[PDB]
Amino acid sequence: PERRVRSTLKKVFGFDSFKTPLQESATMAVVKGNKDVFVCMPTGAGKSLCYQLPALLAKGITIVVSPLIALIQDQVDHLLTLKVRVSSLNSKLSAQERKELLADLEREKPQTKILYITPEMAASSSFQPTLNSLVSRHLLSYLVVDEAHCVSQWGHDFRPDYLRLGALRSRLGHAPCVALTATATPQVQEDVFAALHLKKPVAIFKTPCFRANLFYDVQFKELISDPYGNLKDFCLKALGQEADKGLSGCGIVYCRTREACEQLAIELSCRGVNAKAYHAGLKASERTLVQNDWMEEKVPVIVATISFDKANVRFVAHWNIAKSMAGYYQESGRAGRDGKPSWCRLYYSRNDRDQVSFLIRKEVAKLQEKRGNKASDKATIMAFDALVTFCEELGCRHAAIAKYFGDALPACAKGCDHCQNPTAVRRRLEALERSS
Amino acid sequence: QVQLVENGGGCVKAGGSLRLSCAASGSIFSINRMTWYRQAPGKEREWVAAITSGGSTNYADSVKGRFTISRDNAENTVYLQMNSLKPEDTAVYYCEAYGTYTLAPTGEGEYDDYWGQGTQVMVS
Ligand SMILES: [Zn+2]
Repeated sequence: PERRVRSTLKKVFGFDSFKTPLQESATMAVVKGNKDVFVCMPTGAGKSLCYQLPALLAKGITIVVSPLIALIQDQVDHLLTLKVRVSSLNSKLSAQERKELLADLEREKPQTKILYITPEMAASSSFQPTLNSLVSRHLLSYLVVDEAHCVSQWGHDFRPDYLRLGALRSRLGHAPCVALTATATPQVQEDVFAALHLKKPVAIFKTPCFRANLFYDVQFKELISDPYGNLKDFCLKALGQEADKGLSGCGIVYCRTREACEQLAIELSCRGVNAKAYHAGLKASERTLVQNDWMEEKVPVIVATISFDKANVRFVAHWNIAKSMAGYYQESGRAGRDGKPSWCRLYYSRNDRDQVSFLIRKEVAKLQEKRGNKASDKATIMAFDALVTFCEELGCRHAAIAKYFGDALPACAKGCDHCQNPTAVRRRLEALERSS
Repeated sequence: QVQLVENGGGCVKAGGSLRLSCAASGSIFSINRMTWYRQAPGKEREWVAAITSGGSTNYADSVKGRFTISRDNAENTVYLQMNSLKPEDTAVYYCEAYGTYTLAPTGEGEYDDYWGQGTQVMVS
């Protein structure tokens, strides 16, 4: 019940209570073990526990499948510092160590109770008698597939062995399966469900990408008479809410063209708000110095350029639209990590959208020349189309983000451009259409 | 859960037409495919119509000419209109609603498939 999981959360993990109620529900669903569970949570949300704590409670050994050996080793070390009885059979062991591990596995009451195996070694010929003994023994209790998204062709990563993991799942049917992905799209979710032969009832536990204390709004650089003036007003307002409070935290401003990023930083500085370019081309010493002066409060706002974190971020303002809605959502995610309300601005532009679309098309053409990962190119084009629709579309911005990422529609009573002032959005899109 | 309800079942003479309705209640993010199954007395279930995402329609070579399937995703409703009905199609009709994906503002969801109770059609 609840008491057992709570005890585990404190004795072996150290946490007093679950970070979020959603993962509490997910972990209890896995513990019940009635049906296959698909948990999609961001990194640092504790998704690991959703397969780790149930395994700590599982009657028998849990087989975890991860793409790379290095990730398996990192998880093994994290489990070992907690003194948990974890093992790995990836052939990483020498001869004697492999013999000992096989001897513990083959005998009853296996000492290993969570085994990290790359799919190759699970489907390797030599390991088949061991797996047959495991199933016949009924030792396997959970069949976790970490980074399950690698099975889906439309995902950013592809794993050919995760396809045969579906047949593996078809074997050892008596045990449930837990599929985990850092981020999930409904199409990717469908691919995961189909390829892994999971049971038809699947418990999907997905974090709502919606964030109450985030304000989402979009403006069209053609409509606004002076874009830098709007950027300055936004920066001032977000940075300083009241005279007594004074400037707080720091802002972020993404931009694709570095030549434009330096210009934006210098223009902001000249207007009155200091900014530091932090463009990737800059030398390592200078980039470190900038990242530092931003961590301290000396620098008000930092221009991310291609690449970026701080506890409080007053605002994010994309001078240019992002390549993919996943990228834009991640970039805006660091907005307002603190409780206080923040803001997220997208200065969507037809010319910039055309430029980045052409760049995406050229990249897809190069990929096709490679003759591989065609589904990846299709997914990238689909994501860019989704982002441009998001900027164009009339309606609740949070709702469109939820539609793309597939989580439920959010009830943002406050903190959305459309909901609060639909007439303003109507007028703005009418002006944009007239301009175009 | 999702409550599928059939409607429009009627007894039409040979040559006439009648429409069937299949509305999916509950909160559904999307549906993979709604398929109208036809089952007669003393016979194996036979597949009649299928509507998938994007409006793709799959029929039976013989049954294709008579029936037409049309779905609305926003409404979550699929209509199977029967034209030039024949005395052979005297079977009960069901919906499959294969691959139903449901979710809540919290985050909990399900991906099970749900079946409608059924609608009857008799032909002179
Ligand atoms: Zn809204």
